[PDB]
Amino acid sequence: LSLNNLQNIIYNPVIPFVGTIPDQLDPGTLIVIRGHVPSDADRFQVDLQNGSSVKPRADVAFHFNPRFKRAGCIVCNTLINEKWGREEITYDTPFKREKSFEIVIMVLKDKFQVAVNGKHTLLYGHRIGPEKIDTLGIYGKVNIHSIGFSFS
Repeated sequence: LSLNNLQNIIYNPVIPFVGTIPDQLDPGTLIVIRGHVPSDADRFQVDLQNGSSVKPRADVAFHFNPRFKRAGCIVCNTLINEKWGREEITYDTPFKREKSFEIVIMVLKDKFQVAVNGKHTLLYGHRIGPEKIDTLGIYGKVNIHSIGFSFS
């Protein structure tokens, strides 16, 4: 699966980052996030959100949260009407402190498919319609090299 036609590319964004996604996340669209975690980082998160409201809090369709303590994990969840759901934890994680990642989030009709550095990482079934997603948030101790979208 190819990373062709990446557009609206932002390099070295300031973190915390909150940015409007330039087009609708229809099936087969990609979000590509490249970066690395510093040596003192314990976690970071990527949030695909319905808007950028703070109070009331924006719904988070997809919360993708690598954690680095010990052998590490990835926590995924959704926030609806200011309440987190039950998390889905993935223990087979490719993330390491000081190791770079290319996170590819592919939106399908029924789920997100996430790959890191060209290798499948996890699936996450939609709990909110992906058509409602228009905002990308990135928070925590993380150095983001680039953010890009594939709509074409």
